Amino acid sequence: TPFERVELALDALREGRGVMVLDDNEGDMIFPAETMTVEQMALTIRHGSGIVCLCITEDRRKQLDLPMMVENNTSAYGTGFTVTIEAAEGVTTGVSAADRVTTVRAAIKDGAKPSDLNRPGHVFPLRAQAGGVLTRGGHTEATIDLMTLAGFKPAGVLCELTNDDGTMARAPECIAFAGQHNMAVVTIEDLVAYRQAH
Amino acid sequence: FGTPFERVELALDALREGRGVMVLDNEGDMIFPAETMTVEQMALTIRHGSGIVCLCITEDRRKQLDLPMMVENNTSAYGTGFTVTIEAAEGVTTGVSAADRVTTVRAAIKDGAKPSDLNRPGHVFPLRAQAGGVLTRGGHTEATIDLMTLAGFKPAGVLCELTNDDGTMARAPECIAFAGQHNMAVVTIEDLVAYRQAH
Repeated sequence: TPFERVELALDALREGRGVMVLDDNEGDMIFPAETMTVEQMALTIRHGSGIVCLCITEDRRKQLDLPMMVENNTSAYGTGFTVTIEAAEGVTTGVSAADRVTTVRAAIKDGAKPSDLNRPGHVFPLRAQAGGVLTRGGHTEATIDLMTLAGFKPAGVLCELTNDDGTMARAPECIAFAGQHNMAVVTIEDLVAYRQAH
Repeated sequence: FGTPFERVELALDALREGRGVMVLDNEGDMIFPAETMTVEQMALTIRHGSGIVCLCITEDRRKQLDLPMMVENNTSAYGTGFTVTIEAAEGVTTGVSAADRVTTVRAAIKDGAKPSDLNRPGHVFPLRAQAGGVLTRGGHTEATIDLMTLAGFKPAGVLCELTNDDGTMARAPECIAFAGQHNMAVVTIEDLVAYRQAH
């Protein structure tokens, strides 16, 4: 059931596993920002678009002082990238799985201040829409709600799953793949239903 | 091994034959003529790259498209110089597929491209090359630009860092092994700097 699938995912997150979030033809591996490992970051760079985003809230955004990249968002989904980031220390080129994580941990770390970060960089922040999947049915909000439900900071890492031939992964592939990495599979509809109820 | 000048010219050939170049200075960047790059190639660079696939351009292509610099005060360790990211305003879907990235790229360079040809933000990341090239700034950005203009191309080229699968950045021997396995010409920014100084 929707509710079963949602709660089963919330578990996965707490056990520090990944979730494969789907909707409508693209699946996003996502992780708690707080728990994610280099090995996991490597995995997402290895099979992701390599465009690895850090979903955050408008308040974490204000806290770090990250302006929205564009004043007038014209992308097909109003995707909502802010200004990109690099950990102001602990990193080198900022591209290694090791470095991306480090950048990420600097962003979430309790009481992170803007000087903790360098702009631009190789981690790409996504501001979640206030209201979550009920305001906006996107992987961005989906990622945020799962984290806050799981009881985490409202910050989580995400990435599209890519076939090696370069095509975006379809559900059966996202599913095959989630299965092969102890990742809980869920859908934004499931999450919307779950939330509507509660 | 040969010479700086030999290596440089040998690369300029690779580019015209529509092959790739492995540019080193440590971190190696696969790069391609923006104009000639194929989805298969884009796939290859997403499959072994950081996945962060950039489109090096000139300040004039930047003005033409009306892309502001992402940050007003660049504080990155290398002043890397990203502008506002992009998506092809048509022909694409989610903009992430190798197919889609290319399409975004072709829209950007296409003769007489106007800003309305593009959507911001998106999944291709423009890099504005510093006026003066590798002689002003010794970066993969300018290295990419000079090679394209030397090869006789538009001053626009696609680039990406080579990543080991374990998630570590590729070192030279790897970049070399790899370039070798894809008919890619290997060159270094020093070689290019030397080449330019002469001419």
